[PDB]
Amino acid sequence: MATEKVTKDVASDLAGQVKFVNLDAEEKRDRQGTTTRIAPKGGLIWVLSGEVYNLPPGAEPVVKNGDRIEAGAVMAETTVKTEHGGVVRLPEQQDSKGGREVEIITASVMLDKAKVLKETQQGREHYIIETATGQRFSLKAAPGTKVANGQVVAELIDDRYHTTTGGILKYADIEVAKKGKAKQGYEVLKGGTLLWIPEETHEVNKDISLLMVEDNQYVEAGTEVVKDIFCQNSGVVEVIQKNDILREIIIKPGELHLVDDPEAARLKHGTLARPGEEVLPGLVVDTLSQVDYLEDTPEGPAILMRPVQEFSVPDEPSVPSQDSSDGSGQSIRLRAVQRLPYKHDERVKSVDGVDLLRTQLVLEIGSEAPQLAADIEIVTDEVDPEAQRLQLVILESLIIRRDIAADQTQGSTFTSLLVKDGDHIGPGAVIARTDIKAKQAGEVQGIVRSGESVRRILVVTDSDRLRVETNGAKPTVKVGDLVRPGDEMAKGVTAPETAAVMAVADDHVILRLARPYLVSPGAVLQIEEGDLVQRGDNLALLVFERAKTG
Repeated sequence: MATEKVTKDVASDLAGQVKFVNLDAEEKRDRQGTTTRIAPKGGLIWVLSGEVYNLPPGAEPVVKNGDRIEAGAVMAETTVKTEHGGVVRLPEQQDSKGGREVEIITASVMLDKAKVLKETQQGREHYIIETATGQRFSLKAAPGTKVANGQVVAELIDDRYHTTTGGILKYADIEVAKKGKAKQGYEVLKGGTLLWIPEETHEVNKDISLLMVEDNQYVEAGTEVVKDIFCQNSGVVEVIQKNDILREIIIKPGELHLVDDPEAARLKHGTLARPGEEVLPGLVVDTLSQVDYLEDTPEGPAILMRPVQEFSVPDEPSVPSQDSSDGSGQSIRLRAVQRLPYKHDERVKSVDGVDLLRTQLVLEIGSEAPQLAADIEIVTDEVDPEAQRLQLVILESLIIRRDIAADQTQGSTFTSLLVKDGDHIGPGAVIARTDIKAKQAGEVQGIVRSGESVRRILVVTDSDRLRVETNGAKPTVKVGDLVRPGDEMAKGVTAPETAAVMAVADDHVILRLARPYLVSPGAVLQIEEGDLVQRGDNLALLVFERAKTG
């Protein structure tokens, strides 16, 4: 063949309601084409003029068909509800692209009896939480920051577990959770004592010729073991070299007791000699010490008594008093945990001091919280006294768009807030109601008669109605008729414009303005009988066969 399939669509030139008059509407189903609204014979689509209002998706109409409404009346209202009801907080006038924000604290915990201060000292300002016990915690989250579940909030400022240099760490009755060190070490589960044997380890790579000390030579703090390396502590210098170059030098504090045949001693190089024990005949141990067999030291073979210091570790750390307002499936807590960053027999190579027990407050949420949550932490003022307190809150932020001025397709809007800044709200409660104002006064027509699908409302105004005066005649037109220009509706009176007469009396006839649209056969209807359309809305699309050059 030699033709081409074309489509021209028929858009309405006015807002109104769609009426089929003598228009067969067919629903055609094909094997793959499926459903298609067609006008098999073609016809007329009438648009009864009216001001059509698109409603927001939550709108519930407050007007029924036939009501007469003044201009600016509320045609429908929408409601904003709260999922997971809690205590409402109303934020500032943050014109975030116009919308107002409302937050709902669904759960909260606050450290009562603990005061937050801002220690301008220590370089730059830091938040410090002081408890009634006197403990000071450095706050590790600046105000207004979101905090995930399990995150460390504050860290105890604690010099009881700070060492002088590196060394060797062993446990005694302490049971830790074998967690990956991804969380800064191992959590303490059962308490006990932790034993620390100092040794100052220096990583070096210069050749052995750059040594100013002999192996296992006891040295004082001020001396320089290497020309560029000064030691920080007094002790025995252990020199590790494997390739004619120094690998590391270790300074081992202790008490040197001279011996012949150190291996012959009774307590072995398995160390850990309790006070009062005889490592060697005539040698008794004063304080808890570790045996260190040394041969080829200056002054001959010896055994070094490494002094081990102990740190007592409680099963649970001291927990600050906290008041929890938990609700709605969410349980919030600040759990106090003790973390050991070092393993139970690890050699901690260091020159300067080391901290080996970190006490931390850890966020604990998610008893039944879906997808966990995030705690926004704030520094608020306590109700009774004049101090500052720390609080962590899970909130639900809802946004109310401000309002809209009237446009062609929608009326003006007026939002109204039903809740105050300190109210205890329940689940599903209404916090805001939005009114959709009318543009012009008129009579409401054609609400979607189904429920929750009320998307458009038509209102006929004095720009869609016309009263035509029949003076002496009786009108020759009936209430159902569609008049065209020039048509005799009554004796000596003709229709001024296309419309449908809505009321017929003896003195007057009232007609609703309408526009017809011709539809060629086989056109695809884009609209259903009774649908409310705006200007430019597609009513149908006509399918043409056109000459195609080629």
